[PDB]
Amino acid sequence: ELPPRKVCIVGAGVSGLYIAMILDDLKIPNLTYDIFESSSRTGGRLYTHHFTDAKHDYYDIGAMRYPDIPSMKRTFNLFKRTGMPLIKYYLDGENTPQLYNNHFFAKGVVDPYMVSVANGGTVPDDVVDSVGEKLQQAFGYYKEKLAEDFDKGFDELMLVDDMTTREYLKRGGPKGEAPKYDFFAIQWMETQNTGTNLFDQAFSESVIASFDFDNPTKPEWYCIEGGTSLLVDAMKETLVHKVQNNKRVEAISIDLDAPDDGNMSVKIGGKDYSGYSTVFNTTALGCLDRMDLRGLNLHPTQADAIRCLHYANSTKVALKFSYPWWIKDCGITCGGAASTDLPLRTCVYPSYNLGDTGEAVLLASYTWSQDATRIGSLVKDAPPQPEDELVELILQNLARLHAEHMTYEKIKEAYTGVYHAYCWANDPNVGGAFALFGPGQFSNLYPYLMRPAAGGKFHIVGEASSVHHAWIIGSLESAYTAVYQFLYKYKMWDYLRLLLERWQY
Amino acid sequence: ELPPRKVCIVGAGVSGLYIAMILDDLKIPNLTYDIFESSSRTGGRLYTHHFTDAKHDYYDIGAMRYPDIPSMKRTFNLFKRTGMPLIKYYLDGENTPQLYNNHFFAKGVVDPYMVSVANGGTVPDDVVDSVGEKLQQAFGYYKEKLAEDFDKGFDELMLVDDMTTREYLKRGGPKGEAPKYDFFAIQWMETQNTGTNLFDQAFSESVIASFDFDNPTKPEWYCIEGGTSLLVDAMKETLVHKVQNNKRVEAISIDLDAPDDGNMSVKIGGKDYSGYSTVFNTTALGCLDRMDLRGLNLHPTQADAIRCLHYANSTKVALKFSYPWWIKDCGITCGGAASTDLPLRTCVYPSYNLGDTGEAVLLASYTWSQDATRIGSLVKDAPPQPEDELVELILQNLARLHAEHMTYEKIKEAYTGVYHAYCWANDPNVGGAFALFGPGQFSNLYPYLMRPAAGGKFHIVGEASSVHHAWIIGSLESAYTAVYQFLYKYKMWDYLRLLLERWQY
Ligand SMILES: Cc1cc2nc3c(=O)[nH]c(=O)nc-3n(C[C@H](O)[C@H](O)[C@H](O)COP(=O)(O)OP(=O)(O)OC[C@H]3O[C@@H](n4cnc5c(N)ncnc54)[C@H](O)[C@@H]3O)c2cc1C
Ligand SMILES: Cc1cc2nc3c(=O)[nH]c(=O)nc-3n(C[C@H](O)[C@H](O)[C@H](O)COP(=O)(O)OP(=O)(O)OC[C@H]3O[C@@H](n4cnc5c(N)ncnc54)[C@H](O)[C@@H]3O)c2cc1C
Ligand SMILES: N[C@@H](Cc1ccc(O)cc1)C(=O)O
Ligand SMILES: N[C@@H](Cc1ccc(O)cc1)C(=O)O
Repeated sequence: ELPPRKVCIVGAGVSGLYIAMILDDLKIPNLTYDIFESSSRTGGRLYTHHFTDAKHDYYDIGAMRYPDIPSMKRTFNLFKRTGMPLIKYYLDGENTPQLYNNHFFAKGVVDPYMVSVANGGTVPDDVVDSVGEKLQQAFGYYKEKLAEDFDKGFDELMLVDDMTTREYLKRGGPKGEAPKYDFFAIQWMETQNTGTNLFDQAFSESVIASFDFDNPTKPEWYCIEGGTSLLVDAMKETLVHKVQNNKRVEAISIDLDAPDDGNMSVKIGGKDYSGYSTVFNTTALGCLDRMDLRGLNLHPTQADAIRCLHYANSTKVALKFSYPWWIKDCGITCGGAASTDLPLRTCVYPSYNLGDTGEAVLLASYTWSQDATRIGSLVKDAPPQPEDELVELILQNLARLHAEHMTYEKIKEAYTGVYHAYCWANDPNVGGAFALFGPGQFSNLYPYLMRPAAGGKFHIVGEASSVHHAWIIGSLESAYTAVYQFLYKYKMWDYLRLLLERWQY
Repeated sequence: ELPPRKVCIVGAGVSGLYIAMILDDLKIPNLTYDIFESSSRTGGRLYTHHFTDAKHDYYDIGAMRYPDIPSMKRTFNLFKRTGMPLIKYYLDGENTPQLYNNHFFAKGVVDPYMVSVANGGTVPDDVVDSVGEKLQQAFGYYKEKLAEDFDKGFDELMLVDDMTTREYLKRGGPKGEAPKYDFFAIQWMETQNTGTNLFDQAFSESVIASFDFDNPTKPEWYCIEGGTSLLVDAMKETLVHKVQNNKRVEAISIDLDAPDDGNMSVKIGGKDYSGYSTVFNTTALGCLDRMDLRGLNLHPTQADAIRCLHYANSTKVALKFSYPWWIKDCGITCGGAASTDLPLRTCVYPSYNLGDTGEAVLLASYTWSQDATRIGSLVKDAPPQPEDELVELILQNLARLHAEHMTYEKIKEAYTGVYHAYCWANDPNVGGAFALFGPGQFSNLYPYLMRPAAGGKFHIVGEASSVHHAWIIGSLESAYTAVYQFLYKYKMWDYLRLLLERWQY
């Protein structure tokens, strides 16, 4: 018979909720847990904002779209287990405008944006129209290996992880045997592929990004009708021990001089919570770094990983309109996204309100990196109440982006005066949007992040603690692996076998 | 004989005020200007926060310290022109603690922080105690050329501008003939030299940084007693045309069909302001990118520079204490700064309150880059009203850093309950702290940033538009050069000769 044991789950985002879900399913005798969440809200970076309780009157601030690819099977299994209402998500849609250098994209035209050397810009003529082809040449080998087997493909990709994307493109790969691109070529590739400055982060992250968004299998995409927070609701409801909100862990410790299994503790608001046999930390790493972890005696390079692994910013801005003018006036009738070099960068047309003719939400701006920091600087806790600079910027950018069909006056007139925006680097409980590692970090720092700690009783868990950054799948894989390690540590072979039987696939 | 002319100055930080100062001094017949400032406040990144009107009861949120080196002579000339009360600033002081991996630095100790491979960390033994020497070897040749002649030195440095600092250290310079360092060596150098992740930005910025902070001349440093905002006050006072605050420019244009000198205009709150013969934009580039600039017909690569040139974040946190416990109890009696891998990263002991025995301000945290974003996530426009996570974090970090003489209890007891913090990336009027360029940007994008525009009538001015990022000197040089180009364009030879006579040196 198993002795009584308690574990501690720090954070109630999807990782922490998944750990609890797995433990609840295994039903290990005399095992209990505490889940502590710093926010008044549960769900973390699963976060649907509802303007009203009307059917489609929402947008997803965090996770919103899911590609049905093999590496994400665990995510779709969670969806199935919790009865999520899935509907099609249109990554690409009809008639979505693309605007660069104040020109609209045109199929079959040489340099439609007029940015090549031939037209007075500095993008090389042989690059301006062929970003797709040239990035497929840069990323494709690795994408194919990842599709064959993600783990093996990842291990192969790590052999060039010392390079940034820019460095890879500049030098022609590891041996100089690939094409070499000049600064302006690489700049245009970045502009057409990702957020501002992100080619100066890891080549491996750009490859994995391309694998997820431009997967060789050309997958179907899905979203959750009613918002991703429906998943948080579902996971919360099954909990044998409910989330304790407004509980911010500020320290984690192990008492190595104590003989007991339950010799770990955490500190919350100056008070000790003790008796834990294992602690699963599931917070973003910036939050973890703020804790006093001296009581864990972490390897110094593991500590370095917590402080230094790079996070990217992300900002979303959603506006309500009295009618879906992008559908009715612009012929944008089935989702997709408009891309531009204007400040809003990306305008996402919702896939969940396609048949509505009344009030409708538009995800008017979705940005990463420096673009997100810049939009984020206009996003305030208490929005300007009386002129709102962000609203005016978004309306002006939307007018330019949809100029083939709309005017600023008509868009402003359709705008209801209700909007919401969110900058993830401004969230105290995350401090960024997600991990997006710098050069060398996956191959050098990440293995120390994942190093056993406190004699195998402390786990650093979450999307950053995975090879699938910025996806639910990374959070879930990280959680599963940590539960495996926990069961193994305490030699619970019956329940480890059960874990593999029920939860591996 | 000179026709009436009007110019527009966008922004009233130190660049904008300096343009006006020069124009006011040259007294060109029939020339006037408008200065439009978006904020209700004048001064921009010159910004002293006064807790009360008591003598030393302030800290500088922006610029605060000035090295007396030749390349910054124009800054000290501005100080002299305006009667600034300068006092000594102690960059290095006595008894300032350094805390890494929970160990305190001590001179002569081998691997005091226990991070060497020999002691179970991953920092190579031949690097751990010799970061200074190794970075001087990497930067030194260029620092010396910059000392001989900054312009010539810069031009030589541009020949390796394609590399990040990490890339330079990794590959052994451009030919592999310098020492090559592994990931963990470079990581430790970054940790000991700058903010988290900044070695993944331009090598040239790391060099120029080292040149300014560790100049070969071993300079005296100064600060302005009473706060840097005294300079803003003095510059405002002399203005022939006063700053117009709460005037945010949202568009800039030239009418090329009009034959007049004054064929430029700007838009503010939807209203046109016309008749300008030249427009000087002095805002941070993020603010400029948000404007509608179509009316200027900017070269596409100049537009790219505005969007893409990289900015770094910076955050400051200042606490008031009932007595200067760092002076009285820790023997830190003459300024300097404490450095640590704890979240606060750098604690700066003020140089302006050394003889005070009552209330005193401490610049408890000064951070850059990801460190600043993480502290910044706790800095709110409306500070939490009665528990503040940021305050508690700073108090706990201060206790650890000063554990040789203080306890948390004593520091908390000394804390008055009054503090202020500021994260520059969260300021709508800047959107970052300052330019800190990525690899290749100085050598490729920057020349297009500085390209003549609107037929020589539009100027992009400010610290980013200079080779001295993050210093007043960059702003002043940028302003001076733009005024030169303005006088040249309109062939005002008498006044151009006067500019050279009075303002070159
Ligand atoms: C803008 C954005 C868009 C995204 N898009 C998608 C998408 O389309 N599809 C997809 O699959 N994924 C997407 N992702 C990723 C997905 O949202 C995340 O990977 C996942 O939600 C992360 O879950 P987590 O449990 O690892 O971390 P979190 O969600 O961060 O959960 C950690 C929890 O810990 C809490 N916490 C923090 N500090 C403390 C403390 N001291 N004590 C106690 N608790 C604390 C936090 O409040 C939080 O609730 C997106 C993410 C973002 C930010
Ligand atoms: C944290 C920090 C520490 C620093 N430390 C030092 C130091 O120790 N020593 C040193 O010499 N230098 C230092 N610097 C640098 C120095 O502060 C700056 O380089 C200088 O103040 C920038 O002046 P500027 O005129 O170029 O830009 P800004 O100060 O940004 O002025 C531009 C003005 O334009 C306004 N504006 C923005 N948008 C609009 C619009 N649409 N319409 C109208 N107006 C607009 C802004 O509000 C602002 O007032 C520091 C800077 C920071 C942020
Ligand atoms: N997965 C998130 C964002 C993201 C994806 C991949 C990344 O590498 C980084 C961020 C989305 O759906 O937009
Ligand atoms: N000059 C600012 C900060 C700074 C200095 C140099 C840089 O390259 C960047 C930022 C200071 O005194 O702290």
